[PDB]
Amino acid sequence: MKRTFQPSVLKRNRSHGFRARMATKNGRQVLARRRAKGRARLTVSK
Amino acid sequence: AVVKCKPTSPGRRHVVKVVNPELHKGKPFAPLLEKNSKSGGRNNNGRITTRHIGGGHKQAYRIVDFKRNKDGIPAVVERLEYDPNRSANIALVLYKDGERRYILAPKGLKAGDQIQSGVDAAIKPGNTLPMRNIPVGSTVHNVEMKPGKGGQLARSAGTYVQIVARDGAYVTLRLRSGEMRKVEADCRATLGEVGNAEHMLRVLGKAGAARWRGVRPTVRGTAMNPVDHPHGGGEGRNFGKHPVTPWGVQTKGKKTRSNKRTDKFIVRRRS
Amino acid sequence: MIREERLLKVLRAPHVSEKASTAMEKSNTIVLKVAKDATKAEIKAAVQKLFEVEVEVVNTLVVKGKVKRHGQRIGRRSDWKKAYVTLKEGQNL
RNA sequence: AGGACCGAACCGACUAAUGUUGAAAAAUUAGCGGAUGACUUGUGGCUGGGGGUGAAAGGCCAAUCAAACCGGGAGAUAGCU
RNA sequence: GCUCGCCGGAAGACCAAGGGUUCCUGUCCAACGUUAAUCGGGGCAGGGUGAGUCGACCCCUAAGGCGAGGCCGAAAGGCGUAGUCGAUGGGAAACAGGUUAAUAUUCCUGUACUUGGUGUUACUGCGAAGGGGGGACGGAGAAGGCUAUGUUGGCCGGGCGACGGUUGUCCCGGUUUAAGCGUGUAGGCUGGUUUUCCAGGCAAAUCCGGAAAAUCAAGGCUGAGGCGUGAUGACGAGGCACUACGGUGCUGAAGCAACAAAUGCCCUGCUUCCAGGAAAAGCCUCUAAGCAUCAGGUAACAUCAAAUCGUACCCCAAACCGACACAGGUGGUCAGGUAGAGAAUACCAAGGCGCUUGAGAGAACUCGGGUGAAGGAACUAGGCAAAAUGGUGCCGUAACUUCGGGAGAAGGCACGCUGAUAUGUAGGUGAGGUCCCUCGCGGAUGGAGCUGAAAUCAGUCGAAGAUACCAGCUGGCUGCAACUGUUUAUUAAAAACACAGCACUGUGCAAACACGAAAGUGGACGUAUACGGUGUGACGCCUGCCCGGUGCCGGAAGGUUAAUU
Ligand SMILES: [Mg+2]
Ligand SMILES: [Mg+2]
Ligand SMILES: [Mg+2]
Ligand SMILES: [Mg+2]
Ligand SMILES: [Mg+2]
Ligand SMILES: [Mg+2]
Ligand SMILES: [Mg+2]
Ligand SMILES: [Mg+2]
Ligand SMILES: [Mg+2]
Ligand SMILES: [Mg+2]
Ligand SMILES: [Mg+2]
Ligand SMILES: [Mg+2]
Ligand SMILES: [Mg+2]
Ligand SMILES: [Mg+2]
Ligand SMILES: [Mg+2]
Ligand SMILES: [Mg+2]
Ligand SMILES: [Mg+2]
Ligand SMILES: [Mg+2]
Ligand SMILES: [Mg+2]
Ligand SMILES: [Mg+2]
Ligand SMILES: [Mg+2]
Ligand SMILES: [Mg+2]
Ligand SMILES: [Mg+2]
Ligand SMILES: [Mg+2]
Ligand SMILES: [Mg+2]
Ligand SMILES: [Mg+2]
Ligand SMILES: [Mg+2]
Ligand SMILES: [Mg+2]
Ligand SMILES: [Mg+2]
Ligand SMILES: [Mg+2]
Ligand SMILES: [Mg+2]
Ligand SMILES: [Mg+2]
Ligand SMILES: [Mg+2]
Ligand SMILES: [Mg+2]
Ligand SMILES: [Mg+2]
Ligand SMILES: [Mg+2]
Ligand SMILES: [Mg+2]
Ligand SMILES: [Mg+2]
Ligand SMILES: [Mg+2]
Ligand SMILES: [Mg+2]
Ligand SMILES: [Mg+2]
Ligand SMILES: [Mg+2]
Ligand SMILES: [Mg+2]
Ligand SMILES: [Mg+2]
Ligand SMILES: [Mg+2]
Ligand SMILES: [Mg+2]
Ligand SMILES: [Mg+2]
Ligand SMILES: [Mg+2]
Ligand SMILES: [Mg+2]
Ligand SMILES: [Mg+2]
Ligand SMILES: [Mg+2]
Ligand SMILES: [Mg+2]
Ligand SMILES: [Mg+2]
Ligand SMILES: [Mg+2]
Repeated sequence: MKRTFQPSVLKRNRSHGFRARMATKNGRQVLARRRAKGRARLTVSK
Repeated sequence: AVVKCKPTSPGRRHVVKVVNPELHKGKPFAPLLEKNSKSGGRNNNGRITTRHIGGGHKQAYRIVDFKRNKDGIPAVVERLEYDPNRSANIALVLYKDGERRYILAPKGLKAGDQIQSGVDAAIKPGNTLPMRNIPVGSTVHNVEMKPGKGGQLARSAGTYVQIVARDGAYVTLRLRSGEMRKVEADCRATLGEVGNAEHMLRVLGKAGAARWRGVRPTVRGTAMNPVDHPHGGGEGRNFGKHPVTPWGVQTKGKKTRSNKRTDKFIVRRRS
Repeated sequence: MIREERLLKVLRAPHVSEKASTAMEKSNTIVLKVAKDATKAEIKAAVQKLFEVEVEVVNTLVVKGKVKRHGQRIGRRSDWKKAYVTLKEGQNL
């Protein structure tokens, strides 16, 4: 059947991309948390 | 002309249409057109704020001269047209200086008839005058509430307003609802009624017809669970409560008008 | 006009393969490895200057580097640019 | 002409058998309903949790819903095992 | 390699989305592959994606987003103006043939096209952030004209048949050619031209709109296809030379017609209906400020430029989404033959496959199927399941009905092949030839050739002629719900929800109401023949009594009564 994940690069980057996170202070807190934890991959972008 | 369809299918059995062969059959006047994309009853928050609105046919907006301020120049009716945005028909008119406009079509107006607006126009349908110059007891439509603002009353198909009394700066009007309202005498109005008075005689016939007009289905409150409506619940069909809106306000008789600013212009409520 | 230093940096290596040899013997085309940011005009000017031959047209493509493994480690080779440079039929660089 | 008719694609899901450590965390096979419409489908967009949306089943909101998920208050409290 | 089997509106082909080297070549078989493996989408190494014309980028906007100032908000922020983004839509230009192990509309050959810059020559009113035109738009239906494509014939090359016959009214194969450029055709739309005047187009306008004459009565815009050319070229069945047996190389016949024909093209057309059917730019054209023997523009001609990014491969799937090499899911395009109404279905073509454990045996029992004496629902909660019906034409068809229906009611008859009517009919298409004119892609006539149903009469085979596949069971009484729809994704599809219709009630517009500390937004660019809420639920005949209780509506004499004082 049709499962819940249907990949779409445009929708993925618009929803969770670097510029989408940087656009609000809550997204910037997401990025700050992930930098503090030391994530190699900050967002989905690459 | 009210023509009812033959019952060649159950969806057609009860259909009663309104047909006007006098109405233009080609495209509308293009330079007076604008887009009006649909809302679904959603506001700028994206939330549904009016229920049961959605879909329907695509419509173009026709700019309609509700102000009728081109004063002095005679105009002639070119053709009567269908407007999807309102219940009344509209008339494309040509002024003697080559300017074309859309106006609301009064009853009786046909191609070739002469209209005029202004203080010095005559007493005949389609002519706009200040209500100061319109005799007491005339039938009018497209009435202004403030001088210069544009017609706001008696606009739908078949409606009119009566000038009951003129006294000083104000005129007393009897509205279609039966309310007696005062308006400034400088406010303009058009002689005659709004045409297409047969609009109320139509019968849609089927659910799809209401869907074509952008009206989504209504679910009764008594048909749902108590979490999502005050009427909800019941083992079987139960009510046991005073009817309310979905937000709890009594919905059979409770008055909701609350406007002290405009109370001084209501001579008598519709009752 | 492209400076001489730039032109000296744009050309990297003459690409070697069977297809490149065949291009040389059939269409008088040499194939080169160039700078990732080198444009067609920069490559044309650099070939005409540094190799002293007449070019009419240059064809470029970017190659993707391959993912590999080195003792279970995930690595990747770099992208690079390859140039198909056609010479005006009398040069044999 | 038609929310007309029979019937493929397409959309759905009425019966039965199989399967039930499945080929499948909802399918297969034989039949079944709609099939120019209140139809169906691609792409993108908006509505956010006592909130949404709901032709209304407390349905659905990422295999989760009489109050999603993730982190925190947090070693909640547990006269109970 | 030879046979056999399977798909062939797919199990072939080509793409988008998604993936990202899975592509090709050499090599290796530890692990991976549900077995072995010399094989692999596995390991390792190397190679492989070539663009002015395809796409992105770019220009333009939709929904929507962001948003200088601004409005609003304890703060964080919210909304929004000018703007600026945002395709799933509008905007310039390339085709055929060849070629690699792997790319090709990108390389090569042949033949084309577009936009823009610079220059030179010749003529000249050029000029926008402003005006106008255009771009520019729905559903259904009908007809004609075409092509894609196919079939047959002519032509050309080859054949004379493993077993009776096969020099013919025989067998096999081929018989292809583009964009561009000229022609402007079937057909579609529109009356032209030249003057004078004007309350309109935020000012000006020579443009658009309006008005009045004169003049001719045909001019203009669009347009599939064909024809010519492109092409003395390319491709070509087959032959002949090597073969390193993978194929390379050379040559090269015919390359015509008729009929049939799309759901594709003319056609964004035409007819018709209501539910009345994007935007903005490119584009064409008006002028304002301003330049004015200059710039600018028109035409021609030469010359330069057209960057950058993608391009391999899979793509109804072993490479995407489902933990798997998973009977699941996944948008668009292409569309041969025989039969058939058909994109159903059966067998085939092109093409692609035999599904990554096999070998035996031929117990019970399970699963999927076939047949069955006599009986025929006796089974069972229940005809569950199965059996049955099933096509076309024609005859015929009841109660009841809202006059449409019911109805494919029910029921029945005919149906293959051969000959004749008729060496091939009705119909369709249509060459020659004759003639007419404003000479053409004209017109009138004329009919060779090609194609071609259906019916009647007579014969004839079989148990059986709608012979396979495919393909309604029918009727009688009654409950509920008017009907088509909708629903518990994953045990409920219903009598439940919705529905057209009906009633009550609120709402006078800065509407009621809803979302929001607010600003605002929706309702609505609507205005009581409108909008919101509530109940009922097509239609027909109807809808009785009670205002004590609770709610709402109205009233304001009297009692009681807050802050405050
Ligand atoms: Mg409503
Ligand atoms: Mg209703
Ligand atoms: Mg319920
Ligand atoms: Mg409640
Ligand atoms: Mg009860
Ligand atoms: Mg009771
Ligand atoms: Mg090139
Ligand atoms: Mg490239
Ligand atoms: Mg139907
Ligand atoms: Mg469903
Ligand atoms: Mg099935
Ligand atoms: Mg049906
Ligand atoms: Mg059907
Ligand atoms: Mg769920
Ligand atoms: Mg709770
Ligand atoms: Mg605590
Ligand atoms: Mg604990
Ligand atoms: Mg205890
Ligand atoms: Mg790999
Ligand atoms: Mg391979
Ligand atoms: Mg071994
Ligand atoms: Mg093994
Ligand atoms: Mg491999
Ligand atoms: Mg915007
Ligand atoms: Mg904003
Ligand atoms: Mg600001
Ligand atoms: Mg933009
Ligand atoms: Mg696009
Ligand atoms: Mg390939
Ligand atoms: Mg043809
Ligand atoms: Mg069709
Ligand atoms: Mg490719
Ligand atoms: Mg397998
Ligand atoms: Mg699978
Ligand atoms: Mg599908
Ligand atoms: Mg089939
Ligand atoms: Mg057996
Ligand atoms: Mg059995
Ligand atoms: Mg049997
Ligand atoms: Mg028996
Ligand atoms: Mg028997
Ligand atoms: Mg019997
Ligand atoms: Mg019994
Ligand atoms: Mg019994
Ligand atoms: Mg049954
Ligand atoms: Mg059966
Ligand atoms: Mg016969
Ligand atoms: Mg009973
Ligand atoms: Mg029903
Ligand atoms: Mg139904
Ligand atoms: Mg269920
Ligand atoms: Mg079910
Ligand atoms: Mg408002
Ligand atoms: Mg009811």
